Amino acid sequence: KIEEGKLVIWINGDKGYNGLAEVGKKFEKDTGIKVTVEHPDKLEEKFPQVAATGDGPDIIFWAHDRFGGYAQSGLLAEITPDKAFQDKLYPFTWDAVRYNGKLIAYPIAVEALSLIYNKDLLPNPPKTWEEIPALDKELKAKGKSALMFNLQEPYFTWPLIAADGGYAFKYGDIKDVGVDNAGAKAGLTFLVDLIKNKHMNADTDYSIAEAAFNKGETAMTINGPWAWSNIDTSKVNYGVTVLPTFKGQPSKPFVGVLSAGINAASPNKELAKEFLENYLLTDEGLEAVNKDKPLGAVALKSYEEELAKDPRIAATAENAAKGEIMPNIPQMSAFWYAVRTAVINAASGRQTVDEALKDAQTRITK
Ligand SMILES: OC[C@H]1O[C@H](O[C@H]2[C@H](O)[C@@H](O)[C@@H](O)O[C@@H]2CO)[C@H](O)[C@@H](O)[C@@H]1O
Ligand SMILES: [Zn+2]
Repeated sequence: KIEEGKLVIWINGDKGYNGLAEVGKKFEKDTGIKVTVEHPDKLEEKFPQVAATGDGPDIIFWAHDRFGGYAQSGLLAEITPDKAFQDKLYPFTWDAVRYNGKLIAYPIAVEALSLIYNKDLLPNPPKTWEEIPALDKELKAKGKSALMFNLQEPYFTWPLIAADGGYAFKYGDIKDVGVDNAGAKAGLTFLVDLIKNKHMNADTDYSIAEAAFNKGETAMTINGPWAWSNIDTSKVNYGVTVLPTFKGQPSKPFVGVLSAGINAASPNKELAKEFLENYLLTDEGLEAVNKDKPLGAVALKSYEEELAKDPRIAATAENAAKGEIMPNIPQMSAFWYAVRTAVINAASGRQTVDEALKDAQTRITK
């Protein structure tokens, strides 16, 4: 079971878990309460597994879309922030972590994907998806490829799929699923054509794409704020801008609010509330993590009005506006699992675009 008199936190491997472990150090120095940060694999799936038996971390971090499912399963404790405290964050951030009338988590940062490009290789990144193939051809003269990004996680391909009309649950309505409509078919087909014509490889994942771009072999990649620090290290002269358009329509990334929830079975809920409100959700707490791995547009009114002036952050916000905040309903997990399978199947050749999205639609509704 969950150890008392201590705090165990789970945050994803691509986040600043050191910047966090640091915030924990202060907490410990100030309370004698040790704080352990971990980033297990598939934690979004492992958490509900162990929390269901009363185990798991005291605090779990993840985009808000997975929390509705957790709250539904009674795995999250209700959080008690002062009306004053919840006045420090934007009303839209709180709505993200609100399920059936209850606030089930603490909003941390707003995440949206952006087009990241190499300024030296491409002083002027493309505005449309359509011109990328030609650009890839011309970049051969420099021994480079045009674009590389994670094709294994639907989160990354969804912006293109939803550009021409694809959608999950229309503004949260589970009876309205659009993963297999015309827009979705157009988007995915473009991606598969890019692969068939050798402009991209279906096997490209997060690691390969990040190395390819950071090692300066590819002129562009698609990723969130957490990827910037590593690029900074690479010394690549990069820029962050708006995602390309498809069929004239802007890419629509699914926007996620990194959030921290408290395990319903935790005997340390008091220590967790303290840590999160007075040690993390401050202007300095977020900074400590932001410096490790950028968070993006934070939920904290005070800090976001500070940032947002950052070019990269402003671009993040721009893309977020053209996209959509993610549902938080329990059904989101089935949606992702279905689209994940469909994108990999269509991209690998296992299935045609039509068959892939059809099956995805079925996995979701039937
Ligand atoms: O790909 C499906 C996946 O998308 C989102 O996960 C994001 C996460 O929100 C980001 O913070 C970052 O870590 O990249 C992840 C993609 O690998 C959804 O939040 C998640 O539920 C979904 O399974
Ligand atoms: Zn071509």
